[PDB]
Amino acid sequence: TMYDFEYLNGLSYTELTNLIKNIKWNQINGLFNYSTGSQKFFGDKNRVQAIINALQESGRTYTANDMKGIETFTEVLRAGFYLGYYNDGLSYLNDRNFQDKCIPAMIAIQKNPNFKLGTAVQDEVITSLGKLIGNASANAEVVNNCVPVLKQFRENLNQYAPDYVKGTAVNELIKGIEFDFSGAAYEKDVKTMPWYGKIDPFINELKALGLYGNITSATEWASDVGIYYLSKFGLYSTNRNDIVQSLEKAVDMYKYGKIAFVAMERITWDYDGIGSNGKKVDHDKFLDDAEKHYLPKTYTFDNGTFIIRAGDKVSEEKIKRLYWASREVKSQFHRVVGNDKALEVGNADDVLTMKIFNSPEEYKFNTNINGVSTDNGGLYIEPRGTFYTYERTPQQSIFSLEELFRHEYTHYLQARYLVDGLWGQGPFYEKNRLTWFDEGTAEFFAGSTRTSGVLPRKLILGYLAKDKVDHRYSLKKTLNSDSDWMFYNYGFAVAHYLYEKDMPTFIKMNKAILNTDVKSYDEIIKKLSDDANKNTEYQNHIQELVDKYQGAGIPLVSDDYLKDHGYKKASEVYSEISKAASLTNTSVTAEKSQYFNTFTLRGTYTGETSKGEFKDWDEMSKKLDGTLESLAKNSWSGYKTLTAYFTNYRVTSDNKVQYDVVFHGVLTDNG
Ligand SMILES: [Zn+2]
Repeated sequence: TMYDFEYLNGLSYTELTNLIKNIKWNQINGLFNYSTGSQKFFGDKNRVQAIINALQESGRTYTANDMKGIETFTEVLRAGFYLGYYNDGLSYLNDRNFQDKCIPAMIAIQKNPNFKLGTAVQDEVITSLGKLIGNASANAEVVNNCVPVLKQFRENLNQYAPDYVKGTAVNELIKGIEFDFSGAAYEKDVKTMPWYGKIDPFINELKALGLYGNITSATEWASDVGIYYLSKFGLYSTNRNDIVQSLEKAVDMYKYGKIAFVAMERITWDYDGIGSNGKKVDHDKFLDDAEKHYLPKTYTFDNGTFIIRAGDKVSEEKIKRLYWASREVKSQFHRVVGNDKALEVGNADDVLTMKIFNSPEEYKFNTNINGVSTDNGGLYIEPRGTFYTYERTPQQSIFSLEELFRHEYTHYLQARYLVDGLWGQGPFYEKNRLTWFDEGTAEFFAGSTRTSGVLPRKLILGYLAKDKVDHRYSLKKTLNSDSDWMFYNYGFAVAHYLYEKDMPTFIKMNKAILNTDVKSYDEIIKKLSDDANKNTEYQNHIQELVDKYQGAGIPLVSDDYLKDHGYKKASEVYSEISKAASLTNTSVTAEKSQYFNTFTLRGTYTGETSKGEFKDWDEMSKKLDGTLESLAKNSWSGYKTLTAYFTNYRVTSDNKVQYDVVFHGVLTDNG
């Protein structure tokens, strides 16, 4: 049955308390709602005093099987103070002096032999006590009587901590006592409190729990709680340095684990950053030492402009592969975008740092060290010109380290060579514009190859294999985002669609973004979205992409890249390349890397009379890719390392096609 609130007002306290004793809390209508009916109930100081006295007698008697309705009693009194906080009508409940009337009721539960945690009743009894203290008030004597529970919980930690019920019980108990105390001395001097200096046994009880040391995956949080609340309750111990010393030991115990960071946060936030010795601890040096631990190895490429700081367990082979993959993705990008001059002088992206943790587990600490999101596969922060990720097994993620490195590398390129101004800030963000584009063209460009342009990724086509009816975004629906997870895959679908079926629009888009021509880009999104035929054209493309899944591949860096190629005179490679790609006025720079040397060769290609920018682009591609493939037929193994692109399209006074052409490959001739 359900009991109403207007009813209870018309009862004796004797019948009311025995009624509350039998019922569960949820049966009462609008118990936390403020009404004209709930006012009269809590308005009677005698009514609530009865409920407390009933709780005190109920606390003196309760057993392992019999609740004695303590759960219900607590929640009712809790509802009172809740309403007494938000409403001027029940202001006497808000007063701390009246809340002290609950203390003998709490003590009754504590002095009862059934105060230990064991049965489902005893577990939720401690739960309801802690939840009450938060809303009511406690004193030193109430606090110190919790010690038999925390000692018991610590003594059988390995069994209890993994249990939700037993765990939550102890947590809520401490969480609640801290809650009351922290509000009780809100801006008052913490030494003026009646508990200050007497809480030693409870404060020392948190030490033992927090400094348990021999912890496992299932019990870390419990010791974590211990340390966090040791700091927060350590503000009520006369010996200040005793507490800080204990926190410092917690750092040293689990050095570079979760609790270590918590303990350090506790010293800087609660104790001003002054250690037990009396001098300021170096928070920055700790974070720096923490990073060096997880990222011990360093790999440097392109004259120290491409640095990978990686975990001790990520293969050198992978490092090398990731370097070469960046070159594959880069060249495709500059081809499509038609620019390779970085947009701004002396930015942080002048040197790209890539930090790769050993595992998702080890990746989580990145948030503590570098203060960036970790609820992701990877993350590029443009103002730092740094992007973070982790090595992964196939079972941890469907995307490999190279694949995600490639998606992220695209963002580096986008921010550097395409979108003028900082990433996320600028005209192209004042309104929602490039959300589909940034993620879309990223997944797309991650499909870069050496000689085949950009190719679909099997796993992305994998995603597209799902119910056709709705779900499949409209062209207009992709162009305009707040939506669901599939946005990256249909955003890609738009990018590939344009790349394969309508390159002019795709080039015009990129040029607009490059020239920061907001009115142009918007006109393009307009024409695409207002066109029903263009959507039908797009809807068909998705089907072709789905159809390609069977014989699709995952474009990755070839093993040929890793082969020891052998010496070839540097002059020979340049001449042979210059001749092959028909380049005039050529320069070349060389650059030292960790495992090898490399050359970037620039030049001007000038062909025959133009067929129009977009036919020209299409031909140039076929031309240049062919030059890369034919060069690879030469007996020098190092020709398979070549990547090439073309930028800055124009035509001469005689309509002859003109591009700037760039070549990049391995160099085995020294100096
Ligand atoms: Zn992305």
